[PDB]
Amino acid sequence: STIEEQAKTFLDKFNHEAEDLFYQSSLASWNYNTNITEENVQNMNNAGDKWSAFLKEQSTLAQMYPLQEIQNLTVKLQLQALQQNGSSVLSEDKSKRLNTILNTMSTIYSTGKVCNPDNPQECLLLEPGLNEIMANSLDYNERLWAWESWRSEVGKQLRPLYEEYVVLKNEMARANHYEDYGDYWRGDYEVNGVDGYDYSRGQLIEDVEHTFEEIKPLYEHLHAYVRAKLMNAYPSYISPIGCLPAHLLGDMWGRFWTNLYSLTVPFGQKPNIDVTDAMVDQAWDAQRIFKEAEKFFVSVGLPNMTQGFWENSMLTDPGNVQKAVCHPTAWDLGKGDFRILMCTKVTMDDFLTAHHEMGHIQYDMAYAAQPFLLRNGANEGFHEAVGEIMSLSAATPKHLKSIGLLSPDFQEDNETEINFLLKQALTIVGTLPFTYMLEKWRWMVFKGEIPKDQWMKKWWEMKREIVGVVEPVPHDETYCDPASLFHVSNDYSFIRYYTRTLYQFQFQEALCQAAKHEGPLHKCDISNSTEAGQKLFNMLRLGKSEPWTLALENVVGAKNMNVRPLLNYFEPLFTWLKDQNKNSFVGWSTDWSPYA
Amino acid sequence: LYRLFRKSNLKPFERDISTEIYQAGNKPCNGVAGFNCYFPLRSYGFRPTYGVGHQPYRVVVLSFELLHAPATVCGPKKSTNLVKNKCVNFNFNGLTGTGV
Ligand SMILES: *[C@@H]1O[C@H](CO)[C@@H](O[C@@H]2O[C@H](CO)[C@@H](O)[C@H](O)[C@H]2NC(C)=O)[C@H](O)[C@H]1NC(C)=O
Ligand SMILES: *[C@@H]1O[C@H](CO)[C@@H](O)[C@H](O)[C@H]1NC(C)=O
Ligand SMILES: *[C@@H]1O[C@H](CO)[C@@H](O)[C@H](O)[C@H]1NC(C)=O
Ligand SMILES: *[C@@H]1O[C@H](CO)[C@@H](O)[C@H](O)[C@H]1NC(C)=O
Ligand SMILES: *[C@@H]1O[C@H](CO)[C@@H](O)[C@H](O)[C@H]1NC(C)=O
Ligand SMILES: *[C@@H]1O[C@H](CO)[C@@H](O)[C@H](O)[C@H]1NC(C)=O
Repeated sequence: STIEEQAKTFLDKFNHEAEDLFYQSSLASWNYNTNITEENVQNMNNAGDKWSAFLKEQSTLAQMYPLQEIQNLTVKLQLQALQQNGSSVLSEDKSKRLNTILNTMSTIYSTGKVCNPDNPQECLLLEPGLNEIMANSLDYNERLWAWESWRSEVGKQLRPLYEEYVVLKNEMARANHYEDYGDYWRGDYEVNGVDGYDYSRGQLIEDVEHTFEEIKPLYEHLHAYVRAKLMNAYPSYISPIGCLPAHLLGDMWGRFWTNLYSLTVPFGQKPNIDVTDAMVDQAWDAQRIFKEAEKFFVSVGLPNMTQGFWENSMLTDPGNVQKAVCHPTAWDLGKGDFRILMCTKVTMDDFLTAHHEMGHIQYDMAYAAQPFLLRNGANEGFHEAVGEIMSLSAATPKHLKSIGLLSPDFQEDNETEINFLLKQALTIVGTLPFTYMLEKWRWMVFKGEIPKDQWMKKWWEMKREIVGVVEPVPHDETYCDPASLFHVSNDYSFIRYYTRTLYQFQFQEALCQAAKHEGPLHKCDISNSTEAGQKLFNMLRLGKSEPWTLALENVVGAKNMNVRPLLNYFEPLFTWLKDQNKNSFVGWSTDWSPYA
Repeated sequence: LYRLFRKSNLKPFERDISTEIYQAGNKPCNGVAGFNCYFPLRSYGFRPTYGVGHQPYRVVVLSFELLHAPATVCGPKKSTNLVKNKCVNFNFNGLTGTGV
């Protein structure tokens, strides 16, 4: 005879009854991905839509309760995880027409069709093969030609859709008590009521800028040193004391800088430690790489994977006579049956990606007691973080010399550790400033400060602030400079990549606190250490019913955004960059252009 | 169809067969349990691909009522071989003894 009784009743129903439908959707998408047939596409034609409809109905029947005076706080956490009505929040016509416009204006970008004016027989596609013609093109001018052709072919029609979307999406969430539609994913894990373990939506933007004062001696030094090694292949187009053109990178805008590594090796006489020669011995397959992974997974302390994983997913080759998908995806099927959407072969990257999904599985099963709607990570960027740090721990030289991958007598080279640090850094810490600067500007624009006619011109001006990506020529309102990324077309949750990177190596540091690894960092396994397994056991079980930073504050020691772990991970790399930056400059003279 | 709604727990040797709507709010539900009202006995929703504790388990748990009544059911108490012409401590059908 109160709000509490019926609230707890219908949510106790909802947990299990909607976990059933989520499991149905997960198995449908699984059957499609594993078996690309004529009717498996229907597996999604009735799964996601029905899940969204059930979410909407449950939210509608749940919001009739005040959901504020109830003594329990987890009930509100799943209730505030239920209040994502989505789509129509202000008006049916405007919201639904914008969503239908998105339905085609996202696939127009995903089409990846390029019709070169020279010859239509050459095209540029959004497939990874483009990295061989943009990220790793042999000719110097071919990269610039590919960039200009790609832009002029895909971005001509992307301006009005993006402009109208950004203009008209604010009020939908503004009537949803969210400051702009960016508040949908900026403050997903924003909870009030209890001090200390709380978050603020406006705190993120203000904390973005001031936390990079100590990042600069690391990221800026890495940018400056590597730049000195770009001169050997780009004559009269480098200016190491200044900036570099946008087509001189492993990414078209500046996300990935690792594709310049082969050109920018510190010492090229010694290669990085590779495990491929190890598979020369007996050719570790997925069913064997997974088993040998348990040497640093059973000894941790946490149990094995699900017993149903080793009986349903394919092991050798999903192809056979059956089309299938084996892309890197973090899957949480639910109902105690969690599996990996990946087949592992002879490849260091395949070896890494093998552990990502199984660490994800371990994370998901570690909090089986969480509510179904709360059966996720701390936020968007914490579920995948600990899931992938186990993948990042596969290529550990102190652990590679244990299972025949490397003989445990070869001494670590002068720069091979530094070589691997620099190679890995350009992908993870060379991408963080992208979200640090451009995403922060994007949130400011979502706040509404930029006018109608400053979207493209101002991008070049503020790219001369932190990231340092410059272009030979600017463009007027006839190209698609700012919003031309795969993840910026549909306001994708970049916090899942932001709090991912800021809170990246703190998990490994917390793993190594009781592992007694003080000399070498950035490579350390938790094998034969029960304390390490049981101290982040709280990390893998916190989920969403617990505060997002309970185990984080209790174990890691950094409740809010932390800068020290990033510098400590690359501490040998940071010291090397700060030491071997002689006869050069560290800062960027942004007021410079080679074309002019 | 395992039951999920009841007013209270179950008493010793108490069986529930009525699918009564679990009223919790003073507002009458009545008829079809719809708005803020729901039916009992939620389904398993089981599928052949689950974990460990997600499958049906048959139970024939014993709760024998060993009161002051005489015991009808007893132990099988099997027999041994039969011995003739030499002394044994026979225990035929209750009556003990010793002889040939
Ligand atoms: C964890 O402890 C185990 C068990 O002592 C060790 O793994 C073995 O160590 C021996 C050396 O004594 C080597 O043959 C291999 O490294 C392991 N062999 C087998 C069959 O597992 C080792 O101390 C630790 N394991 C690691 C570091 O992987
Ligand atoms: C979602 O829809 C319900 C049902 O109309 C409504 O009560 C609620 O205010 C809406 N918004 C949120 C954030 O729940
Ligand atoms: C959850 O609700 C229970 C009552 O059902 C209460 O005892 C408990 O303290 C609540 N937990 C939180 C975190 O509010
Ligand atoms: C891990 O141990 C469990 C014990 O319950 C069992 O499923 C099996 O031995 C292991 N599972 C694996 C290796 O997937
Ligand atoms: C599943 O894949 C098999 C081959 O692996 C083949 O029978 C077909 O593609 C699928 N089976 C169906 C759709 O019944
Ligand atoms: C690494 O090479 C440097 C020269 O660049 C020199 O100090 C020495 O040969 C090596 N240093 C160490 C610490 O091994």
